[PDB]
Amino acid sequence: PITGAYNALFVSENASIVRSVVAFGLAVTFLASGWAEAILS
Amino acid sequence: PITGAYNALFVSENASIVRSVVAFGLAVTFLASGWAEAILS
Amino acid sequence: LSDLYDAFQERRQKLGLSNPGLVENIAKEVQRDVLTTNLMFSGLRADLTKAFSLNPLFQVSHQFAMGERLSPYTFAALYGTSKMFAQGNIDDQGNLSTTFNYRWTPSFTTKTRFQITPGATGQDMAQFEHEYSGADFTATIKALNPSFLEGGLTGIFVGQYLQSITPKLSLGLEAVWQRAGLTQGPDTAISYVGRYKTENWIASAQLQAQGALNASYWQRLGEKVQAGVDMTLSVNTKEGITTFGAKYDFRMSTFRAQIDTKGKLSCVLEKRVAAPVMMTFAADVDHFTQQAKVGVGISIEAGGEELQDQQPAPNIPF
Amino acid sequence: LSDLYDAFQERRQKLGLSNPGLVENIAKEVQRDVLTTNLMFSGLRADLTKAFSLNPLFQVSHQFAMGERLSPYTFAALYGTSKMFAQGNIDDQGNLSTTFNYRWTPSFTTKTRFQITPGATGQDMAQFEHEYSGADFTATIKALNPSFLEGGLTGIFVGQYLQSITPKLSLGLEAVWQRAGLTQGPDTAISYVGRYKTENWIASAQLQAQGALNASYWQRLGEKVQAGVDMTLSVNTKEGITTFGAKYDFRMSTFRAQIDTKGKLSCVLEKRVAAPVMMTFAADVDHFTQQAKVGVGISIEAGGEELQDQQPAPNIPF
Amino acid sequence: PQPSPEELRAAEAEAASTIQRAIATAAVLYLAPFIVDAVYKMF
Amino acid sequence: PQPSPEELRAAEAEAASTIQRAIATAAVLYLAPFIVDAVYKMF
Amino acid sequence: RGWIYHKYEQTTSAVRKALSFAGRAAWTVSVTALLVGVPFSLAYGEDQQYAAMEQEQ
Amino acid sequence: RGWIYHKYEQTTSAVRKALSFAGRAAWTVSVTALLVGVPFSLAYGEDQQYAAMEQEQ
Amino acid sequence: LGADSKQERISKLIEISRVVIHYGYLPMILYLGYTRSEPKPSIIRLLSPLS
Amino acid sequence: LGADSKQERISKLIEISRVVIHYGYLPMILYLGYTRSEPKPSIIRLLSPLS
Ligand SMILES: C[C@@H]1CC[C@@]2(OC1)O[C@H]1C[C@H]3[C@@H]4CC=C5C[C@@H](OCCC(CO)CO)CC[C@]5(C)[C@H]4CC[C@]3(C)[C@H]1[C@@H]2C
Ligand SMILES: C[C@@H]1CC[C@@]2(OC1)O[C@H]1C[C@H]3[C@@H]4CC=C5C[C@@H](OCCC(CO)CO)CC[C@]5(C)[C@H]4CC[C@]3(C)[C@H]1[C@@H]2C
Ligand SMILES: C[C@@H]1CC[C@@]2(OC1)O[C@H]1C[C@H]3[C@@H]4CC=C5C[C@@H](OCCC(CO)CO)CC[C@]5(C)[C@H]4CC[C@]3(C)[C@H]1[C@@H]2C
Ligand SMILES: C[C@@H]1CC[C@@]2(OC1)O[C@H]1C[C@H]3[C@@H]4CC=C5C[C@@H](OCCC(CO)CO)CC[C@]5(C)[C@H]4CC[C@]3(C)[C@H]1[C@@H]2C
Ligand SMILES: C[C@@H]1CC[C@@]2(OC1)O[C@H]1C[C@H]3[C@@H]4CC=C5C[C@@H](OCCC(CO)CO)CC[C@]5(C)[C@H]4CC[C@]3(C)[C@H]1[C@@H]2C
Ligand SMILES: C[C@@H]1CC[C@@]2(OC1)O[C@H]1C[C@H]3[C@@H]4CC=C5C[C@@H](OCCC(CO)CO)CC[C@]5(C)[C@H]4CC[C@]3(C)[C@H]1[C@@H]2C
Ligand SMILES: C[C@@H]1CC[C@@]2(OC1)O[C@H]1C[C@H]3[C@@H]4CC=C5C[C@@H](OCCC(CO)CO)CC[C@]5(C)[C@H]4CC[C@]3(C)[C@H]1[C@@H]2C
Repeated sequence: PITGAYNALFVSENASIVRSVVAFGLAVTFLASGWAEAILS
Repeated sequence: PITGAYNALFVSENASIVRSVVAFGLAVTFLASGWAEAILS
Repeated sequence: LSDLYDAFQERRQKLGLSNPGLVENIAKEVQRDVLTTNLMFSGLRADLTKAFSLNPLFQVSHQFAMGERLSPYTFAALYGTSKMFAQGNIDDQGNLSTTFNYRWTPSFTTKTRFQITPGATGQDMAQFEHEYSGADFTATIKALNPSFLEGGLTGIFVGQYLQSITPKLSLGLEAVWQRAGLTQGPDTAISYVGRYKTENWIASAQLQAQGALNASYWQRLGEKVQAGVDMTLSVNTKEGITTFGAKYDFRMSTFRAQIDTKGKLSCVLEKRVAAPVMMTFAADVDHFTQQAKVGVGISIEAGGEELQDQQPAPNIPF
Repeated sequence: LSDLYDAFQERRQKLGLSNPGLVENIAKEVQRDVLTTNLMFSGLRADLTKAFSLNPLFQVSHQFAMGERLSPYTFAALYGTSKMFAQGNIDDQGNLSTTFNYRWTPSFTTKTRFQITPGATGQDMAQFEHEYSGADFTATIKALNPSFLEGGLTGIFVGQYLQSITPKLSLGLEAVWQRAGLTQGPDTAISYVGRYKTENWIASAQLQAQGALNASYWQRLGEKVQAGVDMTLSVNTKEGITTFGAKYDFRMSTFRAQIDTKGKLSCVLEKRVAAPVMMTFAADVDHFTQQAKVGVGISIEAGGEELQDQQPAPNIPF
Repeated sequence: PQPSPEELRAAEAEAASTIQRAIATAAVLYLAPFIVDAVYKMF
Repeated sequence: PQPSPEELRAAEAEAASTIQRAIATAAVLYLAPFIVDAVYKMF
Repeated sequence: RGWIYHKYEQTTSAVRKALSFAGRAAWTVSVTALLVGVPFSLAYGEDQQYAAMEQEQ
Repeated sequence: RGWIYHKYEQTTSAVRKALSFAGRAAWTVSVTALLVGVPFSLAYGEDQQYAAMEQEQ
Repeated sequence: LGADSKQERISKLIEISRVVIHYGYLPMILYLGYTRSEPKPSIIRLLSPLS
Repeated sequence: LGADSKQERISKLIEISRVVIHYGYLPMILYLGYTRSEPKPSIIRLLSPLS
């Protein structure tokens, strides 16, 4: 199970894409949820 | 006359030495004469 | 006939649309205001600017620089007016970049740019841009190195369109046509763009038909703080990079910091050390190689209070 | 017999001589206080220092750096006492530099230094120094990598002597003996030094018997300004370089600038941006190549007011 | 290698069609706000 | 090439003499302030 | 005997790699806090002084 | 004719070298005044503010 | 296009225009500024960096 | 020198000493500080950068 999440994230032809897409999803939810404002502002 | 001062200062085997010795003589007289203090202080 | 146009134009305006701006500005808030990409540099830089008038705008600028791909010296002068803007700058090596924008109509403006390298070296580019700004859309066509001397059209032609769909949503299109060599066949690319803009946040996406996708999100985190995210996917191998950054506006300084998936950390601090003097510190750090690039720059503005009586010419076509 | 020694020692002291200090400090005022040579660096640097006590002196330091020939990380710790000073620092690559100074007598002190590189890489140096400071002279002998296992002495032996001739004039001598390989013959060099020191100015010269000559002049230009000149002649081709520089002492900052005959301009600005934080900006400009190297560094001192009650241990043998 | 004369016709035709469908796309976008507004009227 | 056994003796002898004249120089310097003071007494 | 030496080899290699990663992680965290926290703290600190001169009015 | 062209060649080459030197000299002078005058003016200017707070006592 | 000779002509026009832009464009901007700015600066001040 | 064997011995002593200095010198300085500094800091504070 977790091996299918790790391999596709660090040792696959498309692994570079997945990291950037995941970082985008986390960064937007960080900002839009208000957690960024409560910490950075 | 001046050719003997220019050649020995820029186009001779020892030309590098003469420039440094001249710069030292000018810099020390600049400081010791009080002209440096009247300008830099 | 006007009978249809009258009902069409009236119904058009009833929806409260507004001009969505240029396609190239669809991500300005993230890529230019928040991210450091356009401010990063290395080495030493000093800009000396003298302003001679504000209306018409006329100023002279001297840049001294010593750094990576920074020309030792660059002279620049610009003249601006409510209907026109002329700007020119030349390097110590004779590289001349020029700009000439003129407003034929308050809605139609022509932008011409020339890059003239030394005669033997390089290649010279001529760019003619025609921008039309309507009540709710913008249309643009760029012709770069157009040529018809070989008996057929040649060069790069870019068509741009951005349309307001709702007061917040704008959708757009980009089309390119290329035929540098008549012997070679034309090559054409189409890119789709769109943007959703609200008061506190802006979302944008650019999708190249070839596979690349660039999405950005900007959000204001209070009065003095704003942050943004920029994702770029390239599939021409597959490569993707996401940059997250924030910008802080203080009373005398602006601090920008960003981190990206490739482990590069960079920050830019601009601080008003004096009324005419602005200091800039830029630092880029690559965590995989542990290498840092430091840039220190200064900007000075001679004109000061002498010309404050004048106020800047309105809507100069920069 | 003491009969001669008593008259000799009494007559010796009647001339009002004083200790001239170490031979290596004969040009400290120019080469270390005024010139930037020892402060120049490039890239980013940050030093984090925690002081745990002042008597005995004990502090821990962490340096982070990203730049030309700057090790990414360096841990350091030092312990000092009126009779001893132990200091050690290790790079992220395992390069260990150590110092251990001990005062056998208030006039006699032993300095031992070790540089231990990774085992396969580099070479390890062991330096044993013995300094004697008399009423009017200093004698020093350094043995670097001494070896007798091949059946004969080997290594580098440096003898140093500096003698006060008058209350202002000091003259000295330096002698070197080298025999790295027993098969190779010993090589020996002798260098003569001297210094004339007054209240407002200091003149120094070092003359290698091989032909090199280094002269320096330092002068105080008022309470806050001091300047100096450093001339180096090498005749091993013939090469000579003269460096002129000045140092300004402000209440919160120190500015150093120097120019030299090779067209290199450099300046170092150290500014106390906060009570524990000191900023350093260093910039080197080569006018013949128009290339600049920028260094930005920070120093932070955690201990602050907690330990001010203690006062530093006297005459720690740094 | 260089393209043959009949390969250029194929390339020029495909390029022209893409530019025609680009202008067709702009025509739909220009009319698009009238359609989206109609959807909101139904809701 | 490597030095012969008699070339090492020559090198070792010259090196020893230089170190002996270095110590001789320090001896003169150590006594030097007594001489310079004597000169000032004459003036 | 050799079984312990193999475990010693497995542990020695793995721990050296563990410390190398752990050490590298501490450096990147430290360098980031310095490069971001230093300019921010100076700019933010100065802003507070200007805010003080406004509150005193 | 050719005598004027030779003088034109001698002048064109020499003037181009003259401007190159003159331009290079202005740059080195300007860069030096900037690199030295900017940090000095900021440090010296700050020192004057501290001096002001002392004179006000 | 009609005459190949003409194609060289047009080619010469671009090289003529290229030189005029390279040498005359910045003087043109400076001329526009100096003669139309309000007020009119001094000829030396016109290119002075900070005086 | 008397026995070549002894020369290897001395050689082994230097390599023994070299390792002890490489690993033990910095812990020695830290031990001297922690146990003799006045006052005595905390074990974590002993290597803390700025706390
Ligand atoms: C397709 C790819 C998968 C990842 C992703 O697109 C790309 O999918 C999107 C789903 C989004 C979330 C949906 C709903 C909300 C609720 C909203 O409202 C809460 C109220 C707030 C006060 O304003 C706090 O109370 C907060 C934000 C959040 C969590 C979105 C965050 C961004 C997310 C994760 C987007 C992310 C970029
Ligand atoms: C051998 C090489 C040739 C160059 C040089 O050595 C190397 O030769 C030395 C000669 C020195 C000068 C001799 C006499 C004085 C008078 C003194 O007193 C004035 C009073 C003052 C108030 O204090 C002003 O009124 C000022 C200094 C000056 C000019 C010397 C300057 C340095 C000089 C130039 C030295 C220089 C370095
Ligand atoms: C060409 C491609 C088409 C997609 C795209 O360009 C590329 O074009 C935009 C369409 C946008 C969405 C449209 C509408 C809404 C409703 C809004 O509602 C919040 C509350 C609100 C009431 O609805 C307040 O009253 C939440 C966000 C969302 C889903 C947008 C997200 C960003 C999107 C996906 C943008 C995306 C970049
Ligand atoms: C091994 C080499 C020997 C030379 C040297 O080291 C190298 O050793 C020093 C000897 C110094 C000179 C000795 C004495 C004086 C008299 C003094 O008088 C001012 C007024 C005064 C009354 O005399 C006040 O009362 C002026 C300067 C001068 C000439 C010295 C200049 C610097 C010299 C040359 C130094 C030089 C570096
Ligand atoms: C061997 C190497 C060659 C370079 C050098 O030695 C080393 O040669 C020396 C010459 C020295 C100067 C000689 C005399 C004076 C006059 C004095 O002023 C007091 C006034 C007094 C006489 O004027 C009557 O009142 C100030 C000092 C100064 C300028 C000396 C400075 C140091 C100098 C430049 C030394 C320089 C470092
Ligand atoms: C964990 C690692 C080490 C520590 C660190 O993270 C990484 O933690 C951060 C805390 C920062 C300090 C917080 C507050 C200020 C006050 C400001 O203003 C004072 C004005 C003065 C006027 O006299 C008194 O009012 C000056 C700077 C200073 C001391 C910061 C310096 C940098 C520090 C040490 C940062 C450093 C990067
Ligand atoms: C010829 C070339 C261009 C110009 C130049 O030489 C080369 O000439 C120098 C003059 C310098 C300025 C002199 C005085 C100050 C005041 C100081 O303090 C103000 C504090 C503020 C608080 O609000 C008002 O009190 C700030 C800096 C500034 C403006 C200097 C900037 C750099 C300048 C422009 C230097 C520059 C390098």
